[PDB]
Amino acid sequence: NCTRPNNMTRKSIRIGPGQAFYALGDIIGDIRQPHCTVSKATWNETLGKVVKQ
Amino acid sequence: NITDDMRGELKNCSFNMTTELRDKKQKVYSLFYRLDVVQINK
Amino acid sequence: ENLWVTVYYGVPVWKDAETTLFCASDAKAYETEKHNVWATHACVPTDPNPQEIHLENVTEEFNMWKNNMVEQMHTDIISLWDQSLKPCVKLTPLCVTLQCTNVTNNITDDMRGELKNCSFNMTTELRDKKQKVYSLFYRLDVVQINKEYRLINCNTSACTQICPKVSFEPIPIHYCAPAGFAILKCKDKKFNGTGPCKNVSTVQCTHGIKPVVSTQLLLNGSLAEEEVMIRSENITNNAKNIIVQFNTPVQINCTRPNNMTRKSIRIGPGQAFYALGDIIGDIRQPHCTVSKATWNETLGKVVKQLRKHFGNNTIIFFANSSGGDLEVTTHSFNCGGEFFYCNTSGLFNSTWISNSNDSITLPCRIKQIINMWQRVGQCMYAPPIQGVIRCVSNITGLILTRDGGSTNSTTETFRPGGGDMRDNWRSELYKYKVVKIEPLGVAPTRCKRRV
Ligand SMILES: *[C@@H]1O[C@H](CO)[C@@H](O[C@@H]2O[C@H](CO)[C@@H](O[C@@H]3O[C@H](CO[C@H]4O[C@H](CO)[C@@H](O)[C@H](O)[C@@H]4O)[C@@H](O)[C@H](O[C@H]4O[C@H](CO)[C@@H](O)[C@H](O)[C@@H]4O[C@H]4O[C@H](CO)[C@@H](O)[C@H](O)[C@@H]4O)[C@@H]3O)[C@H](O)[C@H]2NC(C)=O)[C@H](O)[C@H]1NC(C)=O
Ligand SMILES: *[C@@H]1O[C@H](CO)[C@@H](O[C@@H]2O[C@H](CO)[C@@H](O[C@@H]3O[C@H](CO[C@H]4O[C@H](CO)[C@@H](O)[C@H](O)[C@@H]4O)[C@@H](O)[C@H](O[C@H]4O[C@H](CO)[C@@H](O)[C@H](O)[C@@H]4O)[C@@H]3O)[C@H](O)[C@H]2NC(C)=O)[C@H](O)[C@H]1NC(C)=O
Ligand SMILES: *[C@@H]1O[C@H](CO)[C@@H](O[C@@H]2O[C@H](CO)[C@@H](O[C@@H]3O[C@H](CO[C@H]4O[C@H](CO)[C@@H](O)[C@H](O)[C@@H]4O)[C@@H](O)[C@H](O[C@H]4O[C@H](CO)[C@@H](O)[C@H](O)[C@@H]4O)[C@@H]3O)[C@H](O)[C@H]2NC(C)=O)[C@H](O)[C@H]1NC(C)=O
Ligand SMILES: *[C@@H]1O[C@H](CO)[C@@H](O[C@@H]2O[C@H](CO)[C@@H](O[C@@H]3O[C@H](CO[C@H]4O[C@H](CO)[C@@H](O)[C@H](O)[C@@H]4O)[C@@H](O)[C@H](O[C@H]4O[C@H](CO)[C@@H](O)[C@H](O)[C@@H]4O)[C@@H]3O)[C@H](O)[C@H]2NC(C)=O)[C@H](O)[C@H]1NC(C)=O
Ligand SMILES: *[C@@H]1O[C@H](CO)[C@@H](O[C@@H]2O[C@H](CO)[C@@H](O[C@@H]3O[C@H](CO)[C@@H](O)[C@H](O)[C@@H]3O)[C@H](O)[C@H]2NC(C)=O)[C@H](O)[C@H]1NC(C)=O
Ligand SMILES: *[C@@H]1O[C@H](CO)[C@@H](O[C@@H]2O[C@H](CO)[C@@H](O[C@@H]3O[C@H](CO)[C@@H](O)[C@H](O)[C@@H]3O)[C@H](O)[C@H]2NC(C)=O)[C@H](O)[C@H]1NC(C)=O
Ligand SMILES: *[C@@H]1O[C@H](CO)[C@@H](O[C@@H]2O[C@H](CO)[C@@H](O[C@@H]3O[C@H](CO)[C@@H](O)[C@H](O)[C@@H]3O)[C@H](O)[C@H]2NC(C)=O)[C@H](O)[C@H]1NC(C)=O
Ligand SMILES: *[C@@H]1O[C@H](CO)[C@@H](O[C@@H]2O[C@H](CO)[C@@H](O)[C@H](O)[C@H]2NC(C)=O)[C@H](O)[C@H]1NC(C)=O
Ligand SMILES: *[C@@H]1O[C@H](CO)[C@@H](O[C@@H]2O[C@H](CO)[C@@H](O)[C@H](O)[C@H]2NC(C)=O)[C@H](O)[C@H]1NC(C)=O
Ligand SMILES: *[C@@H]1O[C@H](CO)[C@@H](O[C@@H]2O[C@H](CO)[C@@H](O)[C@H](O)[C@H]2NC(C)=O)[C@H](O)[C@H]1NC(C)=O
Ligand SMILES: *[C@@H]1O[C@H](CO)[C@@H](O[C@@H]2O[C@H](CO)[C@@H](O)[C@H](O)[C@H]2NC(C)=O)[C@H](O)[C@H]1NC(C)=O
Ligand SMILES: *[C@@H]1O[C@H](CO)[C@@H](O[C@@H]2O[C@H](CO)[C@@H](O)[C@H](O)[C@H]2NC(C)=O)[C@H](O)[C@H]1NC(C)=O
Ligand SMILES: *[C@@H]1O[C@H](CO)[C@@H](O[C@@H]2O[C@H](CO)[C@@H](O)[C@H](O)[C@H]2NC(C)=O)[C@H](O)[C@H]1NC(C)=O
Ligand SMILES: *[C@@H]1O[C@H](CO)[C@@H](O[C@@H]2O[C@H](CO)[C@@H](O)[C@H](O)[C@H]2NC(C)=O)[C@H](O)[C@H]1NC(C)=O
Ligand SMILES: *[C@@H]1O[C@H](CO)[C@@H](O[C@@H]2O[C@H](CO)[C@@H](O)[C@H](O)[C@H]2NC(C)=O)[C@H](O)[C@H]1NC(C)=O
Ligand SMILES: *[C@@H]1O[C@H](CO)[C@@H](O[C@@H]2O[C@H](CO)[C@@H](O)[C@H](O)[C@H]2NC(C)=O)[C@H](O)[C@H]1NC(C)=O
Ligand SMILES: *[C@@H]1O[C@H](CO)[C@@H](O)[C@H](O)[C@H]1NC(C)=O
Repeated sequence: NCTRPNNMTRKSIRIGPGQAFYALGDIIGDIRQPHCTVSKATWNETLGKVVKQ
Repeated sequence: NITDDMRGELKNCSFNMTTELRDKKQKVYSLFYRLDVVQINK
Repeated sequence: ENLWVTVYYGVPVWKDAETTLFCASDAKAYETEKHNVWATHACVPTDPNPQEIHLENVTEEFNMWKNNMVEQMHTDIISLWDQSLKPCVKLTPLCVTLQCTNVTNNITDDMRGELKNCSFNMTTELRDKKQKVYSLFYRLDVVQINKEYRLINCNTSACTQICPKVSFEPIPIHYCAPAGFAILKCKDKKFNGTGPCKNVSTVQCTHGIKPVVSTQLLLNGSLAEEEVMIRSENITNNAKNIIVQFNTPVQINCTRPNNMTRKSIRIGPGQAFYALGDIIGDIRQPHCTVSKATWNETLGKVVKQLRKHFGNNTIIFFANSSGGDLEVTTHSFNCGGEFFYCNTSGLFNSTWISNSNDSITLPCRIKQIINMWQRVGQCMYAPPIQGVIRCVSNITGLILTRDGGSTNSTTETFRPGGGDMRDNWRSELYKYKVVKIEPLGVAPTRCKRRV
């Protein structure tokens, strides 16, 4: 399970005729590190099987 | 309101940019990830 | 008796099908050397003596509203225009602030505020130098930013200037079928676009079709042979457009009387922008003219043909367009390279109840920034044409729309319509269909193979 918890806002900036650049406008709330999570037991079992092979 | 692990990861960068009119410039700002920018020499 | 299967290869059998036709043009275009898009990118020489074979005993079902020929022609013309515009100049630097004043030097009251004298700074062949230049812009091609103006397209896309060496004038185009396919043609005089045809032929190529781009009025097209023809996918559905084909043409004379000067401005290395320099003489409204009596007779014939579907006693109203943008609300066309949009309110302003050179005059406006095919983001800039412009064309048909009517059934009102060019192509391809040959047949005989 991977997540970016920061609530991000997309801002359009017109840089030319019909040319728009989509930037990060603001962060709503606190800023936290995006992270992934995996079960320890499942990963340990999978690694054990890999080692056995 | 950042955490200690996310310190310096995001940067608030202001710059002048072109507009739909070739003779006009707009001062804008954005947020850039630390990995996407490099110091030239603030 | 004893009968056995027998195989025949090359039997005259066919099925309805879709394929990719090719296009042919006469050698005359190759002799112009004006680089017509069709003759340059798509088409090949036309056969001096095209083959038409009349199919005796054959009765074939036609439907002009489900003909892939129209879709292929629409795609082809759009692609060819884009291809011709690819190598042309892109007017990105033209998107700058404009300081615009009026042009009041001998103008008429009707043309007040239509033209603007705009000064601006522009790039030169040297990247580090700027030149202060001026031009004349039509009121429709500019919009006020806040005396400060900008081109209408600057917030959508950059316009591509039409190369003056390229010609978009409509030359006849023939559509021809490849191997394994045939083009069937209905020669019935009173064919309404759908149903059986008893006088059928097969043709290598279609007749010369001129891809004329116009709205509210079909120009320089084919005429009906006996009477005015009304065609609609479903006449009782007011949401379906009605294509009207005339049996006699109506002459229309359109003119821009203003004597215009073309000025070249060097905006980059090898990049030239063609602007309107000055107007020589007085400024008058461009206009079109049609004979009142001829138009009245044509409208009477159209009403007579419509009463066959909407009643002998129903009152018929011809009113102007309801709403939309300039292309749909006006008769739009190209005259000598300039893009005209004419007010047709004087043409559809009539009442019919079922019971001399006044020369109806239609005021017209001109545009230089053109959005074709109802697209967005691919605007095109038309450079001005030097001198005085006059063109004469034939109205051969109409595109109409019927109002809901509220189901009262007492009256019916018709308004000019258009926009979708597919109807324009249908006005010419209604009599053609494409079929795929099935050359294998199996039949019983007394012939038995040897053992
Ligand atoms: C429905 O159908 C009708 C008839 O088919 C059609 O009207 C025709 O329109 C075309 C184009 O608008 C007309 O062709 C133009 O005619 C003008 C007038 O010149 C007359 O006199 C000369 C004298 O020799 C004749 O050769 C000529 O045939 C005319 O009788 C010409 O000046 C045009 O040529 C110039 O423009 C061409 C296109 O740009 C160039 O290829 C050509 O070399 C000429 O260049 C001139 O203009 C350039 C700028 O464009 C400039 O740079 C050059 O230096 C030069 O000044 C062109 O041949 C034709 O005459 C009309 N026919 C009739 C009977 O009216 C309708 O337009 C059509 N309706 C629709 C909606 O399509
Ligand atoms: C990245 O960097 C940019 C630029 O540095 C930051 O953008 C600035 O954000 C601040 C804070 O939001 C802005 O300052 C605030 O603007 C509010 C909006 O008011 C506008 O209109 C008034 C009236 O005309 C102007 O005076 C004002 O300048 C603004 O144009 C003001 O309401 C704020 O003041 C009031 O409210 C605060 C909060 O309640 C009070 O403390 C004050 O006393 C006062 O009552 C304040 O001035 C600033 O204008 C923004 N600049 C730009 C260029 O947009 C981003 O926030 C930053 N992002 C991150 C994530 O760091
Ligand atoms: C759209 O807008 C542009 C710019 O505003 C207009 O261009 C201007 O047109 C006016 C009128 O033609 C120009 O002014 C006239 O210029 C004539 C040319 O002389 C040139 O050389 C002399 C000598 O070096 C310079 O002094 C002068 O500035 C020019 O560079 C002059 O001869 C005119 O004055 C003389 O003649 C008139 C008429 O006979 C007399 O009344 C005077 O008293 C004097 O004897 C006059 O100065 C102007 O220079 C143009 N500007 C530019 C930038 O080109 C367009 O005309 C306008 N178009 C429309 C349709 O509105
Ligand atoms: C060419 O164009 C015409 C005009 O659009 C079409 O004629 C329409 O055909 C539709 C479909 O048959 C008609 O709608 C149906 O009408 C039936 C008759 O009811 C009449 O009276 C009621 C009174 O309340 C009106 O509401 C109704 O509009 C009719 O005037 C109804 O019984 C139908 O209802 C059933 O079907 C609908 C649609 O599936 C369901 O939603 C209902 O719940 C119900 O099961 C239906 O409303 C329409 O009235 C016709 N209009 C006219 C002007 O005649 C042609 O069909 C078309 N031809 C082709 C080949 O496409
Ligand atoms: C966007 O563009 C503007 C205009 O080019 C930039 O502002 C300009 O910044 C320069 C450098 O800071 C200023 O010149 C300096 O001025 C100071 C006095 O404040 C002087 O001591 C220095 O010697 C130098 O001359 C200039 O005046 C200023 N112009 C303005 C504000 O109109 C702006 O910095 C640009 N933005 C970004 C994000 O780069
Ligand atoms: C083409 O570019 C030139 C140069 O950029 C433009 O001229 C410049 O116009 C600005 C705005 O009018 C001038 O600045 C202003 O000057 C006045 C005094 O006249 C002052 O009161 C204002 O506060 C402001 O500073 C600038 O001086 C001027 N530069 C010149 C003439 O060299 C010109 O307007 C541009 N043309 C078009 C059609 O946009
Ligand atoms: C559509 O058709 C109607 C009816 O023909 C046009 O309205 C009519 O226009 C004529 C000519 O302008 C009017 O006659 C004028 O009457 C005034 C006042 O009596 C008189 O001073 C003039 O000398 C001229 O005789 C007529 O009254 C008027 N009728 C109505 C009911 O409005 C209408 O202009 C047409 N629309 C278009 C776009 O052609
Ligand atoms: C991310 O931020 C946006 C904007 O602040 C949030 O959108 C708001 O959602 C609430 C309901 O949760 C509404 O009442 C507000 O009107 C919304 N504001 C807008 C759309 O401007 C969004 O909910 C936030 N997402 C998370 C996961 O926190
Ligand atoms: C990854 O996310 C899923 C949900 O998308 C988590 O599944 C939930 O697990 C908890 C605890 O076992 C249950 O109570 C929920 O009913 C589950 N929801 C589901 C399956 O939709 C899963 O545990 C997460 N894995 C992690 C965080 O490692
Ligand atoms: C702005 O961000 C930069 C980059 O993270 C900060 O530079 C670091 O600051 C910390 C805290 O003082 C020092 O320990 C580091 O040595 C600095 N350099 C690096 C590469 O991390 C800077 O301090 C920040 N300034 C402010 C005012 O927030
Ligand atoms: C310059 O042109 C504009 C656009 O036509 C004029 O603006 C109009 O002027 C008339 C006459 O005074 C007014 O009745 C209108 O209300 C104005 N606006 C519009 C949208 O038409 C302007 O007057 C012209 N100025 C000069 C000096 O010629
Ligand atoms: C507009 O229609 C008229 C009348 O049909 C055309 O003039 C005729 O053109 C044919 C061409 O073969 C000549 O044979 C006739 O002699 C011409 N006159 C008449 C009275 O028929 C005219 O060419 C058409 N114009 C366009 C642009 O198609
Ligand atoms: C074109 O003509 C065909 C017949 O040649 C019309 O189709 C018939 O329409 C009537 C109703 O008006 C039906 O009762 C018949 O069953 C239809 N027969 C066939 C073979 O289609 C068609 O409606 C006409 N289209 C028009 C006038 O737009
Ligand atoms: C449009 O304007 C140009 C330029 O003023 C006119 O060209 C002139 O034509 C006359 C003959 O009519 C010549 O004597 C001049 O030498 C020409 N001047 C040039 C070419 O600069 C042209 O005649 C005008 N056209 C109309 C229809 O009025
Ligand atoms: C459209 O223009 C043509 C000429 O290009 C006009 O035809 C002329 O008509 C007048 C009056 O009937 C005749 O005297 C001329 O001999 C005709 N010239 C031709 C046919 O070359 C036609 O009348 C115009 N139609 C309008 C203005 O509605
Ligand atoms: C086309 O011409 C007609 C009549 O010549 C114009 O009709 C006028 O439209 C205005 C604007 O809606 C109405 O207030 C008037 O009632 C109409 N006057 C007449 C004479 O009927 C019409 O405006 C023109 N079309 C456009 C869009 O300019
Ligand atoms: C149609 O005519 C009416 C009345 O003259 C006018 O208000 C309307 O603007 C006209 N529509 C178009 C598209 O010209």
